[PDB]
Amino acid sequence: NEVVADNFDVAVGDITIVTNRTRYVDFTQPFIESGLVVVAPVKEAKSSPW
Amino acid sequence: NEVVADNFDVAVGDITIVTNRTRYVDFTQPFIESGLVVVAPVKEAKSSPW
Ligand SMILES: *[C@@H]1O[C@H](CO)[C@@H](O[C@@H]2O[C@H](CO)[C@@H](O)[C@H](O)[C@H]2NC(C)=O)[C@H](O)[C@H]1NC(C)=O
Ligand SMILES: *[C@@H]1O[C@H](CO)[C@@H](O[C@@H]2O[C@H](CO)[C@@H](O)[C@H](O)[C@H]2NC(C)=O)[C@H](O)[C@H]1NC(C)=O
Repeated sequence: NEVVADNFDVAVGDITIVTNRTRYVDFTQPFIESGLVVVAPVKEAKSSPW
Repeated sequence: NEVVADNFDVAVGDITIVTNRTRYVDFTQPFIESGLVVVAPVKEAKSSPW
């Protein structure tokens, strides 16, 4: 939202292509690929005596 | 592609917002929600004395 309001002519970094982000600025092609994954602690597979 | 090359001023239909399509044209707000699902045959688990 600063790039739209002319404060920074280009934001370089971890900026991730979302749909309303592509409306207001105009990205390049992606230079790395990312997706949301879920990390969670590893645990046992067995339940109760039930 | 026939809106970028200005043969049509507006494509009204079932056009789905993808992150190239938001890049080359402008969309409205999403008036209906959609997502890719996987349809498949149901489980027909039999039950008989056979
Ligand atoms: C998608 O991104 C746009 C761009 O920032 C968001 O629109 C802005 O929303 C803030 C809310 O405080 C306000 O400054 C304005 O309504 C918008 N800024 C503009 C037009 O410069 C929009 O809210 C985002 N969508 C969602 C669902 O969060
Ligand atoms: C991304 O979307 C665009 C639009 O369909 C495609 O990129 C180019 O778009 C121009 C329109 O001005 C066409 O003339 C080019 O032929 C398109 N490039 C190619 C290689 O066909 C592009 O097809 C889309 N990206 C992907 C991966 O399909």
